[PDB]
Amino acid sequence: RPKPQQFFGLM
Amino acid sequence: DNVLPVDSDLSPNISTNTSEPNQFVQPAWQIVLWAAAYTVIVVTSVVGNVVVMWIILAHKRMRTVTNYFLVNLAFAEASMAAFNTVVNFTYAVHNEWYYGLFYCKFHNFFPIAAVFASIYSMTAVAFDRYMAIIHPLQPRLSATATKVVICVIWVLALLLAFPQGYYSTTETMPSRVVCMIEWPEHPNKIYEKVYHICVTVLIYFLPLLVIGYAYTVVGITLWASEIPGDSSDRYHEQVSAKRKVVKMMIVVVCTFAICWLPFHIFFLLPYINPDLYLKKFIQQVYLAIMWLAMSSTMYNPIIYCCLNDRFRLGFKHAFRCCPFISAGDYEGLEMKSTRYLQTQGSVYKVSRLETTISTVVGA
Repeated sequence: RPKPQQFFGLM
Repeated sequence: DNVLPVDSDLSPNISTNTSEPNQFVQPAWQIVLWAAAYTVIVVTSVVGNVVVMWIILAHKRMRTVTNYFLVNLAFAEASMAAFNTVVNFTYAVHNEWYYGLFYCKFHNFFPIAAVFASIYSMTAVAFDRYMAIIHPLQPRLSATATKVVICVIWVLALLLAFPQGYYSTTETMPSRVVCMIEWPEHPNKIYEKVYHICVTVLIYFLPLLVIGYAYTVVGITLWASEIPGDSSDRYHEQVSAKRKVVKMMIVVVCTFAICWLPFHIFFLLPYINPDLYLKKFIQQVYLAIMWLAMSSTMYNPIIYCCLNDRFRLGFKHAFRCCPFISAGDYEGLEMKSTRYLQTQGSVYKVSRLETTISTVVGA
C-alpha cells in the first residue's frame, strides 16, 4: 500500500 | 478525500501506484482506453514529427532560421512519442507504475523537459518573428547562433526539469501512470511548495506572457491580412510570403496553449487547495488534462501541412520517392531555384539575389 511504503525518502 | 493517491482510503483499497493496479480508481476498461489513446498517438506523433524533421533536413531549400527552431520543436515531440508515450502506454495497460519510483523520476523528468522546451522554443520563435518583421536587415542574424539558442533553451529547460531530481518535489498523476511535479503535498523535507509556484510561473507562465507580448508587437506590423499575390498590402512577395509563416506560428502557439493550459491551471489549483476537491478533485480531471497535453505532440505536423504550401509540396516530394510533385508545386520557392529537395529540385548552390549575396546562401 502507499502508506507502509513511505520509504520514498530516496527521492 | 485524499490518500497518497487522489482517491480516499476510506476502504483499505488504496495501494501504491508503484505496487499495484489502481483499478479501484477507475474502471479497468478506462485503463485500456487510455492505453488505446496512447498507442494511436505513438503512430501519429512519430510519423508526423519524423516527416517534419526529415523533410526539412532532406530539402535543402527549407533552410530558414525558423526551420531550425521548428526542428527543435519536432525533436521535442519525437522524444515524447519515443520516450514518454511508450512508458505511459506500458503503465496504462498495467494499471500502475510497474517501473517503480526511479522510473517515475525518469519518466517525469523527460516529459517535463519536453513541455518546458516547447513553450520556450515557441517564445524564441515569437521573438524571431518580431525581429524579422521590424528589421529585415538579414545580416543581423546567424544560423550558428540559432543552434546556440536552441541549446540554450534546452539548458533552461533542464533548469526546471532537472531540479526535481535534485532533492526537490516529485510524483505520479491522478489515475496515474504519468508522473509530474508534486502539487499534492507539501513534503517538507522536499520543499515542494516553493518549487511548485516557481516552476509554473517561471517556466510556463512567464514565457507564455512574453510570447503573448511579442505577439502584440507583431500586431502593429504584419497582421493576419495578407493578399495571396505579392501585390496588395504586401511590399514584395517575400514580404507577402512571410505573413504566411507568422500565421502558422500563431496557430502553433494557440494549439499549444489550449492543450497545455488546462494542465497548468490544474497544476496550480491543487497546489492552493490540496487534499480537497476542485470542482471535483479526482483521478479523472488531472488525468484528462495531462494526457491531453500529450496530444499536442501530434498537432504540429497537421498544422504545417494545412498551413503552408511550401512544406506541403516539398513533403509530397519526399513521400513519393521520385519527384512526382504534381498539384502545382510550391509555385514559388519550392526551392528558391525551382523544386527543392536533397536532390531533385534543390539544385546545388541555389541561386543568389542581388549583386551581393543578400541571403547567406549560395555561399
